Amino acid sequence: LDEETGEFA
Amino acid sequence: LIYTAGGYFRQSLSYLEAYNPSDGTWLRLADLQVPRSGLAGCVVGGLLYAVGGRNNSPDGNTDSSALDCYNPMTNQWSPCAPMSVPRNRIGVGVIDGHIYAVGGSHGCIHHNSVERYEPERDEWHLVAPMLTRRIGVGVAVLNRLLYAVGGFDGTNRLNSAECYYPERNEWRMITAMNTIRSGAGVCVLHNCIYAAGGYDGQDQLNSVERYDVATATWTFVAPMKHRRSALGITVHQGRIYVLGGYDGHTFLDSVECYDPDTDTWSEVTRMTSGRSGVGVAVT
Repeated sequence: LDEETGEFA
Repeated sequence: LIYTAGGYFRQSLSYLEAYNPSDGTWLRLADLQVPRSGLAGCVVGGLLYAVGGRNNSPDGNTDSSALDCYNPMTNQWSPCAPMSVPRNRIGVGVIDGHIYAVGGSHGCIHHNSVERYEPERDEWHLVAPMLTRRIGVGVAVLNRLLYAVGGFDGTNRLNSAECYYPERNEWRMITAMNTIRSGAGVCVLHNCIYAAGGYDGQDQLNSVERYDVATATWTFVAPMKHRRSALGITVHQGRIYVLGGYDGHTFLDSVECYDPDTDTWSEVTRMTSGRSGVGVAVT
């Protein structure tokens, strides 16, 4: 996860 | 109504939903034709625009250069001309009926470029770049000037802000915020630029600060109840509304509302489902 948006990187 | 388009929960989403602060109702409307998260939303000439983002799905992760327009009278999306480059985690502001697309990323590339869209010509044209590469950048317009606030340059998250002068087509740094913020909600309320929440490299934030142009000073106001980054933000009837986001563990459906006269945040509704990275605007 992207720590800012939650999206799978 | 407050329209929210796109977002992310497990994958990029197509949702278009409109909230009525009057009666508390959530309207479901026409799906985006392509899912997208990390986009921005605006309104020009009564038509709602979805700008940039990306489609993060089980079969790909495509950054979007797309511009798409929803007409509230037709309940239909229509494609417009695309930007010059894909911009995930874009910021946008509206000056003089023109759409400014700011920063964002394409793969590893973190843009400092900016471009301007002319709806009556359905064309984009590049304008002067920012002084800083910025994704997750917050953008607001005040006194016909465009502010780019916070964000992430690829290595560092930013408390810096800079100002764009359309008549001179040039960017000037201003006083930095007290707090480093990437993925904050940045709007203009009355005559201050507000920056709410965001992520400082270690924690999601609930603090909120506002910029006073005449004194060139940032001041904290009351904090939100729930820390959040990658939130949507808009102004409705002299109130600030923030929608969803991510707090490091959960995708928020919480919608908080700031009353400037009492300097107080209240929970006003929940989104139908938690999500981050929406685009939001009012019409």
